[PDB]
Amino acid sequence: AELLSQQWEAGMSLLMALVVLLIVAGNVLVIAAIGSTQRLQTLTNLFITSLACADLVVGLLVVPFGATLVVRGTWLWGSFLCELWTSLDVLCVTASIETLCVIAIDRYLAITSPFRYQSLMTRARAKVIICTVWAISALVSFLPIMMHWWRDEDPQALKCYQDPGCCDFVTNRAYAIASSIISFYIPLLIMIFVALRVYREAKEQLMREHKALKTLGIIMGVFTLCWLPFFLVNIVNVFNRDLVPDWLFVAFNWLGYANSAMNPIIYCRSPDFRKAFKRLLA
Ligand SMILES: CC(C)(Cc1c[nH]c2ccccc12)NC[C@H](O)COc1ccccc1C#N
Repeated sequence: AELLSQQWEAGMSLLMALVVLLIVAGNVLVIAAIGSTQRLQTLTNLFITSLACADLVVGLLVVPFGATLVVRGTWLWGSFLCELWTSLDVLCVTASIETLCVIAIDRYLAITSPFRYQSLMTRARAKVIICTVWAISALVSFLPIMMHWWRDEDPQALKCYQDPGCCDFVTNRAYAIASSIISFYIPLLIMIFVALRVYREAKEQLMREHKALKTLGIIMGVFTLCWLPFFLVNIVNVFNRDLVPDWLFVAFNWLGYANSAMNPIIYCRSPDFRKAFKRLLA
C-alpha cells in the first residue's frame, strides 16, 4: 500500500509537470510570437494575447496548486491561499469566455461594417476593452469568493471551512447557479449567437481573412467542449447531489484546465505563427 502511494505520487507528479510545461511553454511562445512579429501584430491578436495571459496564469498558478491537492489528497497552503487560488481559477475561465466573446463581436463588426469598424477600432481602444474584460471578470469572480457568498450553512461544510486542509468548493445552490450564469452561460450564449452570425455573413460576403476566422471558430468550439461538461454537471449537482460521481466532476474540471494547453497547438494551422514558433525555438 505504501509502494502504491509512492508510485501514484511520483507518477502523477510527472504527468502534472508535463501539463504545466505544455501550458506555460505553448502560451509563452504565443505571447512572444505576437510580441516580436509585426505581421502578427493585428488588433485581433491583442485579444489573443489577453487570452494567452489567462491561459498562462492557469499554467503558472491554477494547475500547480491544483496538482498538489490531487497528488497529496489534502490542501497544504493555508485557508487564505485556498481562497485566492479558487478566485484565480474562477477569474481565468471568466476572462477567457469574455475575451472569446469580444473576439466574436470584433470579427462580426469588422465583417458587417468594415468602414465603420476600421475607423473606430484602434490599438488604444482594444487595450481599454481588454482591461474592461479583466475588470469585470475580477469583479464577478474575486469579490463573491472573498465575501464568502459561496459558502453554505450545512455543518459538514462548516467543518470544511475551519479545516485548513479542506479546500473543496462546497458552494450553496444560489451561488452555484448565479456564478455559472454570470461567468459562463450568458457569455457563452452571446458568443454562439454572434459566431453563427459571422458564419452566415462570411458565406454571403479573401483566403487569409477567412481560415484565420475558422481558426477562431475552432478555439471557441473547443473551449465550449472543454468547459460545458463541467458547468452542466455543476448545475445538475444543485438538483441532485448524488447523480454525478466525485471522479467525473474532478475529471471534467481537469478537461477544462487542459483547454489552456490547446490554443497554441490550434494556432499552428496559421503558417505565420508556425514560422514564428520555429524562429523563437532557436
Ligand atoms: C474551484 C473548482 C471547483 C476547483 C476545485 C477546488 N477544490 C476542489 C475540490 C474538488 C473538486 C474540485 C475542486 N473549479 C472551478 C472551475 O475551474 C470552474 O470554476 C467556476 C468558474 C466560473 C463560475 C463558477 C465556477 C465554479 N464552480
